[PDB]
This record gives sequence, structure tokens and C-alpha cells, in this order.
Amino acid sequence: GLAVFLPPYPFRGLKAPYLWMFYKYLHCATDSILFITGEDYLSVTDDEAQRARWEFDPASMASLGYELPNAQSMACHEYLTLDNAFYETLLSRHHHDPIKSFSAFLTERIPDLETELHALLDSKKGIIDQIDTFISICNCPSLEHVARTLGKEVMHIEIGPLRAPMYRNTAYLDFAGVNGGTEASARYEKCQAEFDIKASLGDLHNYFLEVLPPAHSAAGVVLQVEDDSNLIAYNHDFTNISLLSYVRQRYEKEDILVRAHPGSLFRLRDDVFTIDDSANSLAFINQCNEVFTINSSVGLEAILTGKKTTVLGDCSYAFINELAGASATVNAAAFYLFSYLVPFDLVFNQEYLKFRLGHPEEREIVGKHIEFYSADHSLSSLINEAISLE
Amino acid sequence: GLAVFLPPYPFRGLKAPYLWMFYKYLHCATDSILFITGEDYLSVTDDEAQRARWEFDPASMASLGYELPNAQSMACHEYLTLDNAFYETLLSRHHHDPIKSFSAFLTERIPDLETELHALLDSKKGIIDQIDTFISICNCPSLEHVARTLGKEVMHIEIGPLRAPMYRNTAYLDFAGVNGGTEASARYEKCQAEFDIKASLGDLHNYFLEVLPPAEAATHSAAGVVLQVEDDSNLIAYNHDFTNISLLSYVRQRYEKEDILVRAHPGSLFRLRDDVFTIDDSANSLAFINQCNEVFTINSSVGLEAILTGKKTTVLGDCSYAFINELAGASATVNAAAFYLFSYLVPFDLVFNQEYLKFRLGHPEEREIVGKHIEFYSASLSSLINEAIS
Ligand SMILES: Nc1ccn([C@@H]2O[C@H](COP(=O)(O)O)[C@@H](O)[C@H]2O)c(=O)n1
Ligand SMILES: Nc1ccn([C@@H]2O[C@H](COP(=O)(O)O)[C@@H](O)[C@H]2O)c(=O)n1
Repeated sequence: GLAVFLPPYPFRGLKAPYLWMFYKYLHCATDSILFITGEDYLSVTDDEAQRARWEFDPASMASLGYELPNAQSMACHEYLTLDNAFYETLLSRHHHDPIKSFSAFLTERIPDLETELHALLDSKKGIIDQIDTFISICNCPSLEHVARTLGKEVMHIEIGPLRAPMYRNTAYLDFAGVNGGTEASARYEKCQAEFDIKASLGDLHNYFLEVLPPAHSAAGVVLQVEDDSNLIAYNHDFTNISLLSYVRQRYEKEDILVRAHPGSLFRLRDDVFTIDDSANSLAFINQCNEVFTINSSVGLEAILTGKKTTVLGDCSYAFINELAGASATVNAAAFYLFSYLVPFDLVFNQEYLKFRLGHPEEREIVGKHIEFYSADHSLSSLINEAISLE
Repeated sequence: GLAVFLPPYPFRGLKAPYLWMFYKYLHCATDSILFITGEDYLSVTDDEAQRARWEFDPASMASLGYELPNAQSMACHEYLTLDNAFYETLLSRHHHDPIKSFSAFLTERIPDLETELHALLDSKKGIIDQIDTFISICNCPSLEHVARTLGKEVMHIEIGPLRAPMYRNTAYLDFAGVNGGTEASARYEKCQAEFDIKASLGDLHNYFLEVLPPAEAATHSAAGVVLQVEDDSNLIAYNHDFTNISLLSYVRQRYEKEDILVRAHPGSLFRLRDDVFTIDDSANSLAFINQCNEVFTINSSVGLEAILTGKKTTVLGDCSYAFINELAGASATVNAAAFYLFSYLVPFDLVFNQEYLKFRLGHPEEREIVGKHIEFYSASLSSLINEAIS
């Protein structure tokens, strides 16, 4: 079975931070799952003070394709719960800075965590050999170290850069890391000769677009959520304010359009920059000549719509932007969209997960994904035909 | 099949640094092996400007239990060879410091290396699917990153802390790391209840000794200092910044020179002048330890030896046996040392035995591992060890 790692540590001040993934795996479950998580994930539904959480919003449920679990759904699965005394102790060892503690969690081994993980997995004999793979929503060298000792793989799985309602829902699935330390460029370089796609970047974009496009600054600045893992561990020290300064070296304010992340706690004053108030990020980038980002999903959007895009942080799609030719870029973007990204529902499907655990060929992977997208032959022929059929 | 990684990079100034492991795997091969190495490893045996190397010394060959390979032995296997152009670039990227370059190789991902490893593995079709596991003589996050992407384990394998002629030959086998980042303590914490050993510390030592221990020494020094090879990976990456000279300084903070007995590593390029420290000239490290009341080390194999003789031991670097030293009780120390010697350590010949390697690759219970080892040494878990100690 699956072992799904969903840590309770409230690095960003929220209990059960990964609750949506917990609910999605429960809803799409076909077999018993081992959940390595916290007690908060189980008691959140009866906590009256948390009922305004977006995970309980029917619009969010419908968008991500899950419904709330009942006692019956819960009982089908096994649970190991992590203790909070470690989180306090973790904070203690990082000057009580929860963000730097989060950074350590993402990028460093933590012996105490490894110990507790080993003890939990051993708490019931048989558990370890039932495990076919670990799943984690984030990079975690503590878990990954434990996994090597036990001979288990770690799939890193997260909602992707293209999301409903603007796009078909996508997801990341990466054996090495998600967002940071990804294997997308390595996978592409191995199979790049198989990609000869007769389309433009905009044609690729259109395939994933689910809506009629919205239909004039030189510089567009994409801002992100300030305490996102992307801006904590994978940012190359860049922040929203230093990204702005970067762009301000290169442009006068009259040529700068800034869009804050809707999910941010902060937003711009309207005295100094021209502030974007578009209804979506696509309408925002469409007004810009070139786009600047650290490692936002919107960076990929900019690339697919043909805009010159600057990416200052580490991210899974950055290698697409580093290629010189237009044809080379299209082929890389096609691999990324059709083989690296996964149809969202599939990374919660145990049959698909077992398929990927076998480490099949890129051709098979693309075949599976297009089969899903076309729910309604060479690799390049598959993609070209899919694009043509629309 | 096995994939054995033996890098050609001459960090310490010597071509084909891991030549002995190459020859040993060739000798004990029972199936075709994939060697990821350098062409320096292939040309040395008939390069007669290289005759004076220790790997060709009949004493070394007998001691490690191998013979030189002939042309027919070589032809049984597959070879992928790494380019030197990367090494030069690696050096220029680390201020032309070969030692700090070695450190990065040991502790950091190197994108260029990963690209080449992926290209070599992908060079000829069929190779990756026939790999059961990678084997590396050292930590290498570049290789380990590649292995995650391909879904393969990495066994870290090296000669152990107990070696002939003084002891039975032992080896390390560790899925997480060798010397640094080891999984010894994690494995022990998981199974420590199974180790209730009713034998003395001396009984354990005696089991591994091939010779009788030295008689009670006339005259004892208060403090013994173990020096190591200055550019050993243990003093480069796993030393916690300690060096031979800072270790000496450490002890001098606690002892007058007249109470200090220092033993240089026989393999070192350097040795102490004759007039400031009392210099050891014992026939072996065991006779040296015997003259000391307590022993100080960074992370030498001799540290384990001091522990096995019941001497108070200070360990300043990271190493696999350190967790033994951190216990308070003598009986608890015995139990842990028993796990270490019989389950963590492997009989030397077996780590070159493909059947044994496939056994470990199945991640069997500790009881099974101990049984396999004792079976070799003899030519409940505790009762099996208790009886062996005899
Ligand atoms: N400046 C921004 C950043 C993100 N977003 C929205 O948030 C989604 C996720 O973006 P991030 O990867 O930056 O968090 C985008 O696909 C987009 O819909 C936005 O609308 N404006
Ligand atoms: N100061 C030292 C260090 C090592 N040695 C020898 O070298 C072997 C390997 O030790 P290292 O781990 O320090 O390299 C020891 O088992 C011992 O035989 C020694 O004789 N004197």
C-alpha cells in the first residue's frame, strides 16, 4: 500500500496545513492507506473554530474533486501520528523562527524526526513491508533518509502549475524532489530525441486552457505568497521586495505592472507602482511585454504564451526557459506538460501510482496521460494527434 | 546485475584511487558487473610505471583476498567511463583546491556529474533495467540523486574498522551513507530489545581477534592520541572541522605533554618530530591502546578498538560506531557493540558476493542478517550470538 506523509507542524501558523491532500487521498482511495500525519488532521472536522477553512468550502471541494470523509471512509485506513513536543524543540533549535525551522525541515536531515519516524513505522510489525512507496507533499530529507535505510522510494506529489478553472487540473510527481531539486530536466535530456512537436507554445497552452481566453507595461512583476516553501527554500535568497528592486534596476515605474498573489497576506499600496487588478493571472501577463518571477506557477503561464520571462528561483519548469531555440523550447514544454506534469486526479489513483513505481518508459507515461486527457504510435505522433483533435 | 561506481578523479593526487575494490569485485564476480569508473582503472595493470603501487603487492593481495585480473576476467563485464574534463571544471569551480573539490563530491549534488551519469547509463539501451542496485565506495549525492530518479538503491560499501592480520576482515554496507550519514544507530534503536548479550566486552573483541591480545603493559600513559591520514575522506567531510593538529591541541588543553602518547597513522605522509611529544612505535594500534588510560580520536577505526577494550574514548568526528560510545552503561555498551559487530559490520568477502548482496537488497530482518554473518564466520538473536562467542 501507500504511505502518505502529511506533517502537522504549523510552520505558517495553520493547523493541519496539508488537509486538502488528506481529504483527496481519502476520497480517491481504493485500498488501505497508511497515513503518517498528526492528530489535528483527524479532529479538524469537529473543531468549530476552523469551520471557515477553505478546505470545507464547497467551491474548493468541487474544484479539487473531493468530498468530506465520514467515519466509514476514515476507518478504511491506518494512522501514525507525530508528536508536537518535537516542533517546539525544533523551534528552540532555530532561534524560535518558524520560517527558518520550516527551511530546515525542507532542506536538512533532522535526527529526532528520523528517530520518531522509524519508531512509528516499527510500532506495528508488518507495516513496513506493506509499504510500496512513501508519498510526501514536500521535500523532507529526514523522511528520505529513513526511506533509503528501509529501501523505499519517495514520490513527491503536489498540485501542479496549471489548475482549474483556467486549466485542466495538473499535479507534480517527482521521485527526487518537488519544486526544488526536481528531475524534470534530467528526464527530458534522456528522451528529448523523441519529441518533435509540430505546434507553437501557444498551441500547447491552448490544449490545457479550459476557458475562452480573456482577450500595456513593458515589465510585469509576479509576486508570490511570502511564506510559501518556494520562497523559503527554493528562491535563491530572492524575496518579493528584492524581486521588485531587481525589476526597478531595469525599468522605470511607469513601465512596471505588479500583481500580488491573491493568497498573500500582503498587498501593494497604490502610491508607487501601477497595480494589476485583473480577474486572473493570464489577463495580467497578457498586458506585459516581458514577465519577471522568482518561481511562480505564473512563470510557466508566461512562457507558454510566448512572453520573454525571467526566472530567478529554482523550479521544475526553468529548464524550458533556458533553451535558446523556439523549436527546442516547444519540444521541452511538450515533454513538461504531457510527461512531467500528471493529470491531477491520477496522482491519487493507486493503480496509476503502481504504474509509475515500475518506472516505465516516457512513451508509456505520455500514453497514460493523453488517455486521461482524451477521456472524451510514436510519442510525438501521440501528442501531435492530441493537439490536432483538440 | 550490480552497478559498481569507482570514480577516477584523483582528488588526493593518485590515479585510480579505488583500484583495490575494482580488483576484488572482479575476483569474486559470479556474474557480469557494470562498472562506472575511469579508463585509468583499465590501463594500470599493464602500465608498468605503476608496478610499485600497493595494490600489486602480494601481501596486500593475500590480505584483501584477490588476484590480478587477466584479459578474460575483464571481458566478462560492462564498462562506462567518466571524462576528466569534468574534473578540471570541478577544480576551477572550487578555487583549484582538490580537497575541497573532494568534499563537494562527497557532500553536495553536482549537476554536471549527474548529467554525465545519466548519459552514460542511458548510452546503451538495456543497461538501466538490468541494474539491481548501485554500489559506491563513498558518499556521492550526485549518484544518489540519479538513483532516486531511476528508482535504484545505493549500497555504500567500504573496508571495515576491523582488518587482517589483527582481525577478521570486515566491511561496511549501508544504504544511506558510509562513514558519514550512516544508518548504524538507526538500525540499533529499532532492534535493541533483541540484543540481550550475556558475554563480556572482551569476549566480543576476542571473537574478532585473529591473534592473542597483548599482556598487561609496563607503564601507562594517561592519554593516547590517534592520528589519521590527513586527506582521508573521514578528515575531509566527516571530521566536524577537526584535524590532526587541532586534535592534538584539544588533548593538550587537558593534559601535559608528559602524559600524552601520540601514534601517527602508518599510512600518513607525515610523522611527528622526535622531541616534543612522546611518540608511539608499537607494532600495531592494539599494543598502542594497551599503554593508554584513555584514547582520543576524530573518527579513526582505532576508536572502535579502544571501545572494544573498555577504554574511555573521546570521539570528535562523525562515524558509524559513535553511538556505541554515547551509552552510559557497560552492559548497554556490550549489547550495542554486539549489534555493531555482528549485524552492522559484514564479513569482508560477502559484500563482494552477488548472492549476499541480493539478500541484503531484500531488506531482511536483523535476525536473518546476523545469522548469515555468523554462518560465514563459523565457516533467539541473542542466543545465537551468545553461543558463537562460546
Ligand atoms: N502574482 C500571482 C501569483 C499566483 N496567482 C495564481 O496562483 C496560482 C499559483 O501560483 P503560485 O505558484 O505563484 O503560488 C497561479 O496559477 C495563479 O492562478 C495569481 O493570480 N497572481
Ligand atoms: N594512529 C593510527 C591510525 C590507524 N592505524 C591502523 O590503521 C587502521 C585503519 O585506521 P583508520 O580508520 O584511522 O585509517 C587501523 O585499524 C589500524 O590498524 C594505526 O595503526 N595507527
